[PDB]
Amino acid sequence: LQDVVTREYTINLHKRLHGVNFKKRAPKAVKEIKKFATLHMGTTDVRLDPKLNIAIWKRGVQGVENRMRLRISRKRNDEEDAKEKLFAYVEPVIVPSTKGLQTVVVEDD
Amino acid sequence: ANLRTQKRLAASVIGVGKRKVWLDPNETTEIANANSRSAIRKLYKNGTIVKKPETVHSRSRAR
Amino acid sequence: SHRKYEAPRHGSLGFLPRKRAAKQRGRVKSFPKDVKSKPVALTAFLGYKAGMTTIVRDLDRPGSKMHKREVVEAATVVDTPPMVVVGVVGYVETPRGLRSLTTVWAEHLSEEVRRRFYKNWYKSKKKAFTKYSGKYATDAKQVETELARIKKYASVVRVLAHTQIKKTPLSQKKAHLAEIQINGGSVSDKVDWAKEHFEKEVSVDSVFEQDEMIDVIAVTKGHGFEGVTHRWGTKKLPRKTHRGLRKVACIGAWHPANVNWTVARAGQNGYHHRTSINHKVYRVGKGTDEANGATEFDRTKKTINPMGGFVRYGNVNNDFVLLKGSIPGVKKRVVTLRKSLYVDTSRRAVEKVNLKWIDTASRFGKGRFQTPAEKHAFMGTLKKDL
Amino acid sequence: VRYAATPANPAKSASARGSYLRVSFKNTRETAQAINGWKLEKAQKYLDQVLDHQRAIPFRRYNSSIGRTGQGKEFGVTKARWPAKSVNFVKDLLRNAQANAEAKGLDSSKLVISHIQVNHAPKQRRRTYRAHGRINAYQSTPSHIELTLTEEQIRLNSRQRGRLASQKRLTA
RNA sequence: UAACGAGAUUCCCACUGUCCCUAUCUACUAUCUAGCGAAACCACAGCCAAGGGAACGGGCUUGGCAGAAUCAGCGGGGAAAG
RNA sequence: UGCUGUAAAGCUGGGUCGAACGGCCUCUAGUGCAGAUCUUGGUGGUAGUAGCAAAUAUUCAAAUGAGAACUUUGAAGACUGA
RNA sequence: GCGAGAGACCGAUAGCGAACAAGUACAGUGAUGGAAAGAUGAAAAGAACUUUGAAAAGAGAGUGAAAAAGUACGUGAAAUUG
Ligand SMILES: [Mg+2]
Ligand SMILES: [Mg+2]
Ligand SMILES: [Mg+2]
Ligand SMILES: [Mg+2]
Ligand SMILES: [Mg+2]
Ligand SMILES: [Mg+2]
Ligand SMILES: [Mg+2]
Ligand SMILES: [Mg+2]
Ligand SMILES: [Mg+2]
Ligand SMILES: [Mg+2]
Ligand SMILES: [Mg+2]
Ligand SMILES: [Mg+2]
Ligand SMILES: [Mg+2]
Ligand SMILES: [Mg+2]
Ligand SMILES: [Mg+2]
Ligand SMILES: [Mg+2]
Ligand SMILES: [Mg+2]
Ligand SMILES: [Mg+2]
Ligand SMILES: [Mg+2]
Ligand SMILES: [Mg+2]
Ligand SMILES: [Mg+2]
Ligand SMILES: [Mg+2]
Ligand SMILES: [Mg+2]
Ligand SMILES: [Mg+2]
Ligand SMILES: [Mg+2]
Ligand SMILES: [Mg+2]
Ligand SMILES: [Mg+2]
Ligand SMILES: [Mg+2]
Ligand SMILES: [Mg+2]
Ligand SMILES: [Mg+2]
Ligand SMILES: [Mg+2]
Ligand SMILES: [Mg+2]
Ligand SMILES: [Mg+2]
Ligand SMILES: [Mg+2]
Ligand SMILES: [Mg+2]
Ligand SMILES: [Mg+2]
Ligand SMILES: [Mg+2]
Ligand SMILES: [Mg+2]
Ligand SMILES: [Mg+2]
Repeated sequence: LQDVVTREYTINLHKRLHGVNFKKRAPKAVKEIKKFATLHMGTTDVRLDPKLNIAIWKRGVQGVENRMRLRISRKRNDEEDAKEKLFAYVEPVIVPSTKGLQTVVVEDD
Repeated sequence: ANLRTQKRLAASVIGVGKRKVWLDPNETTEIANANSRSAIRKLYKNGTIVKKPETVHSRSRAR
Repeated sequence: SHRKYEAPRHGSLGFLPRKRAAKQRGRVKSFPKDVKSKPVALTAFLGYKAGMTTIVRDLDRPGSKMHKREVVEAATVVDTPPMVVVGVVGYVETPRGLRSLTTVWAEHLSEEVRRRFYKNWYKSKKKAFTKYSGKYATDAKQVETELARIKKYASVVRVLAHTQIKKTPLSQKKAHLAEIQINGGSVSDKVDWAKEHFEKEVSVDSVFEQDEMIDVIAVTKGHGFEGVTHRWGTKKLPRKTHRGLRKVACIGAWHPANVNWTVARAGQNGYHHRTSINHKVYRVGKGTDEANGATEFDRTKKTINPMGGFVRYGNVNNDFVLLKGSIPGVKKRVVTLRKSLYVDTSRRAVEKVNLKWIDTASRFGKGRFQTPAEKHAFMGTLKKDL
Repeated sequence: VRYAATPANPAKSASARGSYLRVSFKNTRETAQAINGWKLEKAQKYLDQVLDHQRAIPFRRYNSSIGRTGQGKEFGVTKARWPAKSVNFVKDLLRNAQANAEAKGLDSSKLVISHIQVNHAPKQRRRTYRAHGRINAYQSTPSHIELTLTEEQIRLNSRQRGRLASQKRLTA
């Protein structure tokens, strides 16, 4: 077990947004990504890089991409009182295509 | 912490709408002290306050 | 005043209350009446509704305009792996009804049936039936004493059997355990049969033959809260009716100054217990047969499964029962197959079914191929095939 | 000021008050009754879980036409809620009374909520506007809250005596 | 009586869920939660059947019966409210 | 807390309280309330209920602050569309 | 109107509408209409100080004959409520 870890994930935002109100698709992709980071990093404190918000909203309120390649970092919370010992930082990964990509551990170097 | 007056002053000093005024997010303390139009001019000249570029309406397809 | 015009009542008063079933496993309300002269045999079986298919069949019904002519018929596939016998119950005739006297269990119960007795299996010490398993210590005379009590006092003997749900594609790990009455022979014969079958598998081919008429016990599809228009099939009110039209306009006369139980009201629709009778067995398939879906006229080596699997079920890799028509329940439902309660000698009941062909095209769309080999032969090489 | 209930041993008790609190009286009565008689530390942990929706406040009297939940099964009810404004006001008073107990030298791990009650405070009036030019009341129902933390012959007849005496002589 | 008419009426073509006979889909409600929070109405109240009775009872008489606390709906009754 | 009277009522124990008040013989009257869709004031049940649903739509981060769905700034997504 | 003395008068829902910054606040285009609202304590002696809290406040303490008098102030009924 290492508490500080960075991994790259593909999130299938298409199935998570299925049937969703068209004026809530980009707002809900924010919530789905936060819930995605809690699933993998185990932390309810999830922070989204503003570059990720720009990528989500790039095509308007319902133009969310089917798949996004995300980099999620678990980092130590130094605040006091944090009420959450760790936190997850989510930021986008620019790739040519978001298909065929598996989960990869990123060794920060 | 409340730069509402400075943005209104900057629009009048620069001569653009408030939609075109950029207040440096990293200079909140310096802008908050800019209580006068004279101080707004200095920050505009220093680049602390920037006039944002006009949004392009190209006539190429119309042409 | 009377109705201006007559009309039949909407819906049946014999299926009230239209409430949810108390359990999802349909329960056999009545078993076939016991005849001593018959051999000792089971009267029911548990299976899982896989999906529906289509067959082609030559009709044998003299005097019909379809006689000796091919008919296309809907059929239901019930995935039925063998059930395991784990117990036996004795019932006593009393002036207040049948009363269970004793339940004798097998020494070893598999984990899938011991999960039946738990709400939180993963948090448990899994202590169920451990002391009972100790009751078999080196002489097992307690078990023999209870079995002798059943032989001495019971008039109705039922076996306890559970499904092997691990052989199905379902993610549920709890087996379904049910009492299946034993008919035929004396009570002693039934008890001996039950004891000798402890921890043994019993297949469908030992309970149901082809061309049999069987009954289906299941809980139907749930629809939740429903209005009167679809719950009871009442007439929609005119388009210009204030406050809405999917209603019953008059829910009662002034007197009785109460709403009657016979008036259609909004409420929960579906998820009801139903007993559906006279379903003909077109096929008792075998899980080991690699040509499950093949017939004597369609020699394509072919399982019963459609292309891409049964939608929202999976593949039927077990023994199965192919029933004519539709049965109550949804896909993955546990289904109770019961033997008929009477002797039907009509031509529909005694006709011998010989299948011509079974549809195995995809149910996930307008499938137009029966086999991947047929698909490749029709289309030739694709880019992904190189 | 006079509390509704005086502690049996005032040296082992601490009290807190909140008056004219603009919190729902009906919600506050239910949350106060939910921790009446509890250990102070147990009630504080419990109120945190209510704010997090891991556990609920059972609504027992003021519960007409409110929702049902599975988090009420813990208390044998179906109607329970999570009144956050009431929980925060009550947590503030438990915190205050615990500070009062610490200044007295009492032990927090031994403290018990021996008394808690909610009274009506005077209403705060507003106005709501109705169809056909009408005015109606839009009042608040505020609360008074108070709580206390407490540290943890036979005379016989002549013939009754006569029967009793003669029975002794039988037993030697 | 040509023309005109958000005037009244009959027939015909076109058209269609008006209908046979209904089904499905979307948004907002309703629903559940946090916060906020009215009003109408209120003798006391609130299960039925028959009787008699101001001649159509929730209460009386005689029977049927009758088991905490409740949620969403509903429009038979309260000879419901205004 | 009790006692007395058929009764209207009178007297009394305990608690609370803080400046006046009673018995008897008479006089006098703006002299006794359950009702008047009574008057004025106050308070309930309803009820944590109806509801807070028109005007396309918000989101990420930082700052401030005890506390930020709602403040400020930045980034974006939108709209009014002369 | 001015100046006095009185009463088997009323005692803050009474007595003038008004015991009080009352013909005031407030309404109405206007003529006009027109309230509610007295009482800590002998004396502010109107609670210094410590502590918890962002604060309001609370808990100790203090003043007082009394805080069962803390300006949301004499007494403090009923409805209604914990
Ligand atoms: Mg949908
Ligand atoms: Mg529906
Ligand atoms: Mg209409
Ligand atoms: Mg109808
Ligand atoms: Mg299909
Ligand atoms: Mg209640
Ligand atoms: Mg409701
Ligand atoms: Mg409800
Ligand atoms: Mg004419
Ligand atoms: Mg015309
Ligand atoms: Mg005209
Ligand atoms: Mg409703
Ligand atoms: Mg009569
Ligand atoms: Mg009746
Ligand atoms: Mg009545
Ligand atoms: Mg009776
Ligand atoms: Mg009605
Ligand atoms: Mg209705
Ligand atoms: Mg006294
Ligand atoms: Mg006295
Ligand atoms: Mg005095
Ligand atoms: Mg006198
Ligand atoms: Mg009078
Ligand atoms: Mg009165
Ligand atoms: Mg009144
Ligand atoms: Mg009220
Ligand atoms: Mg509501
Ligand atoms: Mg509305
Ligand atoms: Mg902004
Ligand atoms: Mg536009
Ligand atoms: Mg005078
Ligand atoms: Mg007056
Ligand atoms: Mg007056
Ligand atoms: Mg007073
Ligand atoms: Mg402090
Ligand atoms: Mg006193
Ligand atoms: Mg006093
Ligand atoms: Mg007082
Ligand atoms: Mg009282």
